[PDB]
Formats: sequence, C-alpha cells, structure tokens
Amino acid sequence: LKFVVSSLDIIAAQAQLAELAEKALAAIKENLPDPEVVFAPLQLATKSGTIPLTTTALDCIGKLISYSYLIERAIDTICDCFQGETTLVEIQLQIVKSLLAAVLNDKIIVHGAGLLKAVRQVYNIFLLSRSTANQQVAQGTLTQMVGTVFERVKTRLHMKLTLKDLEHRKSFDDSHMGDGPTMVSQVPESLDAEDEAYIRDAYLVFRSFCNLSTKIYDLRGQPMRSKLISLHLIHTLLNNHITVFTSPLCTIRNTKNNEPTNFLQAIKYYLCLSITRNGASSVDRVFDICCEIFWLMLKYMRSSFKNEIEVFLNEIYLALLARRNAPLSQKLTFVGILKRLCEDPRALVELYLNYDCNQNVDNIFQTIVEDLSRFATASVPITPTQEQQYEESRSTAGEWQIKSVLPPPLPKEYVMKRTALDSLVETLRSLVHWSQ
Amino acid sequence: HVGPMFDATWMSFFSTLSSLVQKTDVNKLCLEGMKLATKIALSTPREAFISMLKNTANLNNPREMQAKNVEALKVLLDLAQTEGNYLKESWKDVLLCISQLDRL
Repeated sequence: LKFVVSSLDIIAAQAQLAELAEKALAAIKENLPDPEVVFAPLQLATKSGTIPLTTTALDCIGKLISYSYLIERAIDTICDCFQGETTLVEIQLQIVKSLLAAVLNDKIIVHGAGLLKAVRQVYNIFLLSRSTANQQVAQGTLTQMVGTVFERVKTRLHMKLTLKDLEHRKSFDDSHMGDGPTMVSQVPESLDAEDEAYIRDAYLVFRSFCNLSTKIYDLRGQPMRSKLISLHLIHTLLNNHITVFTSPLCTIRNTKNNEPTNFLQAIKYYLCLSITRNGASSVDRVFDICCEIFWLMLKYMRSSFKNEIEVFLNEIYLALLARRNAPLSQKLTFVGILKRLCEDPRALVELYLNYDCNQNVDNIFQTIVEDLSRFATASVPITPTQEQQYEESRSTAGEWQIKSVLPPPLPKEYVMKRTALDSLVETLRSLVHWSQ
Repeated sequence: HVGPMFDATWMSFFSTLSSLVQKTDVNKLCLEGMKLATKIALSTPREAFISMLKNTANLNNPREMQAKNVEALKVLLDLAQTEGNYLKESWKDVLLCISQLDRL
C-alpha cells in the first residue's frame, strides 16, 4: 500500500542492504509485489540493530503481515530482533507493537507455532525489559492478546487419594501435539477444522502459562514476577472466559488417541498441578491469586473437580486454617473466599452431598463451618473506635467482571472474625433461601 | 434438603458462638442469625434457639433492657408471626415473652 513504499525508501536511505530496496521498488513500479522481494529487504534491514532502520523495518513487517500473505519467517525474525535486555527500549516497544499488529487483525489469524512464539516473545520483553514503561506496555499487550485468543474461541463456541497423588494423574496426553506453524486463516467438518485449530491455540497458550507457573522474597525479581504474571494470566483466562471452560461443546482432539475430549478435562491436570505445587506458598500475593483460581474452580467447575476440590480443601486450605502458626494474611484471604462461597446455596448443598454424605470422604462442610465459628469468637480489640472504623471501612455478593493486575517493576484478627461471623450469617441466609 | 445439615451442625454448635451476644453493630446480625432458625421448614435446635432468644430478650427483668433486648423481642415476635405452623411446643416461650411484654 502507501506505507510499504515509504518504508522501503527509508531503508534504502539508511542503506549491500539498499540493492534489495531498489529492486523491490522497481518491482512495485511494474504493478501487487512479490512477497519474497519485499520480505527480504525488511528482514535484512532488521538483521542489524540501529536507531532508525530496525524500528521502521519491524513496523513495515508488522503492517505488511496485516495484508496479503512467510508468516512463520516474519514472526521468527520479529522475535529474533529482541536479543535481550541489551536491546534498547524503542526497539523492544516496536517489537511489541509489531507482534500485536501481526497477531491481531480482521484478516490473517495465525494459528499454532507462530502465535505461541509471539506470545512467548511478548512475555520475554515483559520479563526482561529493564524499563518500567516498556514492561507496562508489554504486559498490557500480552494480556490483551491472551484475552483475545480466548475471545475468538468464545465466539467460535457461540456460533457453534492425597496431594502427592495429583502429580501423576495426567488424564490428557499432549506429547508434542502443539506448535503447528503452517495453519493460518483470514476473517460440517470444514467449520470444525477451524474450531479445532482455535481450540488448540487456546490450549497451547494455557499450557505455556501453566509451564510458566509450575516453576520452583524479591517481589521485583525475575522468577517471582514470572510466576506472578503466569498466575494472573491463568486467573484472567478462568474469569473472563469461564463459559469457554465450562461449555461441553468446546472439545479438543487427543494426541495419542486422536479422540475429542472436553477442554476442561484436557486442562484439568494442568490447573490442578498449577494449584498444588504453587498454592499455599509462604508469599502473600501468590497465595492470594491461587485462592482466586481455586475459588473460581469451586464455584464453576465442581462436577469436573469433585475429588480435587476435596483434596485442595483438606490438605491445602482447611489445613492452613487449622494451623496455629499459619500466616494471618493467608487465613483472612481464604476466610474471605469462604464468605464468597457462603452466599451460593448450590455450592453449599453440592459440597455437603458429594463430600460429607460420602463416608470415606473426610467431613468438609461441617469442618469449614466449625472453622468459621472458631474465628468468630476470639476478640483482641476492645476500643469501640476500631469497630466504628471497620464499619466505616465498607465499600456484597460475589459477581464477576474483567480482572487484570499490573506488576510493572484495622487489626487483621478483628476483621477476620467479622468476616467469619458475616460468612456464617450468610450461610444461614443461603440455607433458608435453599429451603423454600 | 437441608435436613441432614439441620441436625448435623446446629443444636450444640450454632448456639455456642451465637451466645456471643453476651458481649457487644454485631449484635444486630447475630440476632438476625438467630432469626434463621429453620424449624424443619428435630425439636432440639428450635428449643435451644427460642430459649436463647427469650433469655436475651430479658423481658422478665425490665428497667435493665437496652436496644439489644428490644431487637431480640422484635425478632422473636416476627419469627412467631412468620412461622406459626412450625413452632409446635415452643409457642410457650413466645407467649411468655408476649405476656411479660404486656406488663410493660
């Protein structure tokens, strides 16, 4: 179009390299150009890291991906343009913007290896930018593209025992099934092929984030920030697209059996592993986000996690409540989660029937209610102005919306007791509502 | 369907912590929790909660009431109004409260 000529002129002005640009311009003069003769000069221009040349080359590649179309090579070279923290800020920003333009467009929808590599690259710049603004914009682009992948999957759907035993219950086999680069599309079984491609893209993104989370102070360090962003992206995927996970229509072809299976069962092992080896940590933020994920699991996927919810509650969370030396921040966070649970009557009666009614399964509902009661008795504060401040410190029923956070770079006991008591009152209200 | 949970965890459990009304707000929703005594909507939970509500109403000892006692009496009267068919033998405590209230 209009921009390709200008970009080629700029790269020729910056100049071995130039002859490609003049050859491409001559080719356009006979108009519409050959994809290779325009791709090669930009690739050679971005092969070197300079101020004006690399940026315009990357921008031209990204904008040209938006039309016609090679795609694998363009994505690979755009990712390769980022050497690391040595690369200056503007080059990283241009790389991020070009990746966003390449992944996102009305037409040309890359599937398989290219999209996953682009997402991984954007995450890499987010992790190793060594610059606040570039990190922030990289995280924004990463979460936006991660959300829009599952948005595409949602549109396609719309138009359609102990803790150590959870390490090896890999129900779904995914031996090198992903990373199919050649798949790309624009704008009976014919539709199902594209649907399966989109499902595979979503599954590969989720698997990449699970592998990021399973890894393993310094909350601004690299591994901790990686774990935080992985967990937050997983939570965002569960929250903003819960209808994708819970929809039985959404299915994925198996690898070693080539049999369609429910998406939730395909990622059941990954999510369970992401909670088991990562929840109940000694750092507050990780435990908080893990509790968010577990609560989403408990409120929306009881049927597909009947045993795993039991294991989580018994070994991770209720054990945390029972511990006398357990941190109070984690206790208060999970008590807030319990209060969020108490408002749901179905999530209480199904929790009673599937767990307490069964003899072998350990008592769940009774013990969580007793744990709430134990918190609802002891009281440290005596000064009523603390009670007045807490009452003033009020902003309700748990309702869901878009969730996103940003890691760019009064007494706890009393509020915990009040939350426990309010959760018990909510439990009684929910029970009398379920009785009618 | 709450029947198993009616008798599983109420009689000697919920009254225990709801007897925090002896220490002071929180009293309002504690009384509201006592109001949610489901009388199989078998008699031990109803008897315990109604006895506790009558005791915290403290009608038989006037000139010692506060807003807490008035709220408890209001809750007990409302529970009598909205659940008449189910108090069964527990009506005696409600009528005792009414009679003592008549003495002002």
